[PDB]
Amino acid sequence: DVQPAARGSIVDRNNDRLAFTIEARARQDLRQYPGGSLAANVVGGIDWDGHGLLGLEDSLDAVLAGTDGSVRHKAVHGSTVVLTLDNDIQFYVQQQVQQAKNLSGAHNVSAVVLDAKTGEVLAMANDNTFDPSQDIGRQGDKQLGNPAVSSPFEPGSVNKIVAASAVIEHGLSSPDEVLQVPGSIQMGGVTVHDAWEHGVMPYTTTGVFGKSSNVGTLMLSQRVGPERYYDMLRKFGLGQRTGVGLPGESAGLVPPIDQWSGSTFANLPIGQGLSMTLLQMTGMYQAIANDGVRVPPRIIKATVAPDGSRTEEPRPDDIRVVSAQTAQTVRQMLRAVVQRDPMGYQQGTGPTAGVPGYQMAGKTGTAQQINPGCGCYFDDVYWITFAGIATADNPRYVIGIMLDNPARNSDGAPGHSAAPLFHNIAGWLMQRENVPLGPPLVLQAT
Ligand SMILES: [Co+2]
Ligand SMILES: [Co+2]
Ligand code: NA
Repeated sequence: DVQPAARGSIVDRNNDRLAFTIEARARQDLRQYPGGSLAANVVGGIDWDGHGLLGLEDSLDAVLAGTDGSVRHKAVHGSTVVLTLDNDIQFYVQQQVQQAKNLSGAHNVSAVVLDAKTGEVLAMANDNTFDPSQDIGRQGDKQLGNPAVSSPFEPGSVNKIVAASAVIEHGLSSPDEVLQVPGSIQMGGVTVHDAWEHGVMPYTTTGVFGKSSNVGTLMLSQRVGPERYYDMLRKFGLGQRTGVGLPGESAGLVPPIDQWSGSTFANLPIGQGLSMTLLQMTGMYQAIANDGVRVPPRIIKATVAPDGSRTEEPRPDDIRVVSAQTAQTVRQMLRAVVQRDPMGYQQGTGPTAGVPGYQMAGKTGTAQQINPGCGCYFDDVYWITFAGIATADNPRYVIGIMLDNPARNSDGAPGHSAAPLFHNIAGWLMQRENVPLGPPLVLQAT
């Protein structure tokens, strides 16, 4: 005689159930997904035999399924898995991601919300998420996986956090240094232009990152040098799996410095020639949010044994990327990206991401995609990103967004920006916790 182990549940950080089993009959255990598609990218689905088919149902199947007993060997019932997700935040973010996808016309949209201090994954969502309460064979038109961890992209100008962090950390510039930024330069044998044409502009270091000057980024990166720049790429976790605890995580791709060509250093600081996942991208800004200490993100908070005893997941080791002073200085600078100016001069690239009364800080991203037919960049196909911190003066949440080639803003207005989706999510996070509420920053001197 077999005594079957009962499958454990999957719950969010507050024990709100995402997946649980009810007993029924044809002896038939039926998996329940009360939220339908809610976080199904993470949770996954069940197979005909009641074991996991994909997602965490599959990757944690041994934990969740337990071991059948016999009569004597006692049945070891499945343990319950406690995720770091907050279902309230997941539900709002997942809805907003879907409508940002409909409104922008992007091929796909994804977003990640991390706790600023611990790096725990509070929300991880993509558009078009499948429904694990329905048979997977009817859902070829749905997203069955978890692109936020599986599908890397070239960061483009969201990668400029690395250059900014390195020039401040090594004492090579300051936010208010007045620079002289030509409209193009030749570097490493190639020519780099700014996304707008201009003669020599007196951007401050703040303005180089606030206006996203490719040329200004590269001039500053020349002060850093290849070795210190590459070292900082690695400290930020790029090119390495985070170990978040989800199946199918990609490591991204960073060319090691001993394989660089003459043009590599002219490309990497502006986010071309390397790739990262949305989670890695968001993890970078968490380092700066956490006063320079990167905590690799985790989605498994704890497991609860059948006797009800809870064991917390072990916290990952810290990585000191920059000093606390550097991190605080970088957060303040990135406030310029969301700064509005009717006269244009002191406006960053993402003013719609700002939330009045809060010190929102972040960075817009644009990156050309690669044309499969030529092995060369598309002229007009982009990954659009936004990464930000709520808030600069008191980091609580880190939010990362990617839009795959939108035709409009995330809210449907003309343009291509992901900044309004950050506005919606960050502002909602502030209001729902009743977070309580200087002079304008100088991006462009005389
Ligand atoms: Co356009
Ligand atoms: Co608003
Ligand atoms: Na990477």
